[PDB]
Amino acid sequence: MCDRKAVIKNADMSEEMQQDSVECATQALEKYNIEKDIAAHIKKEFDKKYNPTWHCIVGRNFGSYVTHETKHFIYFYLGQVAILLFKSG
Amino acid sequence: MCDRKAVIKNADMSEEMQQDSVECATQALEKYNIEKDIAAHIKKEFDKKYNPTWHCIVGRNFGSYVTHETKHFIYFYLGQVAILLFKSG
Amino acid sequence: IKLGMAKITQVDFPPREIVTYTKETQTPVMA
Amino acid sequence: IKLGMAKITQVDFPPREIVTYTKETQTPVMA
Amino acid sequence: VVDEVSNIVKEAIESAIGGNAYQHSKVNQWTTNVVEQTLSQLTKLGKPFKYIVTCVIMQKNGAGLHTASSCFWDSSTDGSCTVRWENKTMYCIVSAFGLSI
Amino acid sequence: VVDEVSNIVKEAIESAIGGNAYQHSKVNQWTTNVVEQTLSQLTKLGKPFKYIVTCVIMQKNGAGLHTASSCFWDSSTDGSCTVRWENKTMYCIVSAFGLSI
Amino acid sequence: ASTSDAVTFITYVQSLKRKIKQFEKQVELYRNGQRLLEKQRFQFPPSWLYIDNIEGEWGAFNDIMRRKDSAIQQQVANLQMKIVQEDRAVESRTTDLLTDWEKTKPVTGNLRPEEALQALTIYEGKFGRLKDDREKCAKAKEALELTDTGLLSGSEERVQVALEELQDLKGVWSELSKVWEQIDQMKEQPWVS
Repeated sequence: MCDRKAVIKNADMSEEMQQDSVECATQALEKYNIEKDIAAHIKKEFDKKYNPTWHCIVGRNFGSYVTHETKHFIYFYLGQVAILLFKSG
Repeated sequence: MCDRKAVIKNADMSEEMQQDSVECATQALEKYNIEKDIAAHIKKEFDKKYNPTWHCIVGRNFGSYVTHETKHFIYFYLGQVAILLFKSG
Repeated sequence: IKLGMAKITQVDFPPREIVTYTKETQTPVMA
Repeated sequence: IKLGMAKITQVDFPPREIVTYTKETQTPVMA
Repeated sequence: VVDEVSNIVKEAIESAIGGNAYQHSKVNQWTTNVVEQTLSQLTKLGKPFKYIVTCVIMQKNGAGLHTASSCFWDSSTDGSCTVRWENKTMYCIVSAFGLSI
Repeated sequence: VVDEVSNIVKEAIESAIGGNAYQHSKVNQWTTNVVEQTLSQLTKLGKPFKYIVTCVIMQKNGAGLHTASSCFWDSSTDGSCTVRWENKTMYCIVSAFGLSI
Repeated sequence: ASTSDAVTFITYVQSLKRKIKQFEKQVELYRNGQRLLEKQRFQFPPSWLYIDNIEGEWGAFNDIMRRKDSAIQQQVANLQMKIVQEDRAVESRTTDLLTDWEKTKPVTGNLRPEEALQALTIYEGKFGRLKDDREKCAKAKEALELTDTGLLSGSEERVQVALEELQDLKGVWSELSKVWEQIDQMKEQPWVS
């Protein structure tokens, strides 16, 4: 599996949203090594924690300018893959 | 120059929105030598055109799960980057 | 004061509905 | 019936707090 | 009886709209039921005043709203009572303008 | 007159806000100004009724506000009028009451 | 918005999910077939997606169906509750209206056949509408988790009695129209002729 060490160097969100994203990433990485499923779980946690609508994008070599509401872009990096949970809603 | 076209893999959106997104993403990628700067330029063009603000996905690894509202949602590959740009609200 | 035949006129603004017509697909990483 | 100026009820709803910023972001790259 | 009017308005709002799952065909029905209950509370009170109650039922969506009622009478024989109620994703605000004949 | 009152309310809304949007620090101010304009229009009418005007400025952000006013007033001599004004983003839902005394 | 509309939409969502189980099985099998084609390099032509492209289109359809089913399940509770309440109220009102029409249909003298037929049709329509509303409330409660007495209860018996009285009133309207045709002919024939 993957020991999801949430290296949130720049988590442009509140502590509760960052903790929710970290817990979702940890559970998803424990369950499976699927990047899309991990991003989906982070998106579900963000939708639970910061209301509709929320989404999370995870990639290895990806570029996406996080454009959402403030305290709604949960960015915890499981190593280097930053699961940017920018809640666009 | 990479062709950020779209294949008929999943297409339920507005054609004008899809064309604007593809052109903005490819033009920003060509203009900015940094992937982060290209994503920033794409976000700036999208927020200037279809109001501010929303974040899209253009990168090597892409995948998530959300209630994608129609007319601004698709899931394809725009050349060397997966085309998954869905606007929820 | 015996009130006459009077009623209430309700004209509410339309709310916002959620259309979860998600276009789920296979989005693979580069390989 | 005498009518005159008075003070009316001042009830209002404060707006929401939100900031929209298209800040450049990219995940860290490891070989 | 401003306090009694506010209590009856809050009770009617809880009985009609409250905070339950509203519907498109049920939000207007709940507002109408709240207005009818406010009229019943005004009529059964027996106070000699032609009260005007503006039942306000809205859904919480982050938009501003300010329902302020201005009358033209004397403060000795007329008055208004304010009751505030909130829901999980809706609202039910009642303001009655009791005006003497 | 009901038609004259509605036309005066619409004209006052056009002269005060019309189709422009509102602000967080000015929505209640616009509502108060519209209510005062409606009261002035009712006072200049000369109809022997204690004018009661309520003006609510609502934003167009999905907040579905049910605007109504139930009053214990006679149908053939008095009345309460409620309507929602159309704008770009300021759906003004103002209810006015007129009771002869 | 209507209770019957919500019940019909919930039933449509259930049938759509029943078909979409096999549809998503076919879509997943087609995604696997396109993946095997890609294993042989046989991707679909670029105008479309691959066979995985067809799988992605099927997945988009499945996600849309899931969202529609979520909306239907959300509206089903309100639909079933409104259906059952309207059914009980309509059953009582239809029983009362059918009894009243069968007792005191439009039995006036001149052109009375049309009035009696209208009264009988109104009573029968009230009884049938009450029975149908009770049936729709029972169906909406079954398919949406609502509480409605959609069985042959006292409201159903009153609706049946109202329907029988309305059928009697309609037959009276028909016989009265048949008599009134000849009566009007005898009245409107020329006095000299």
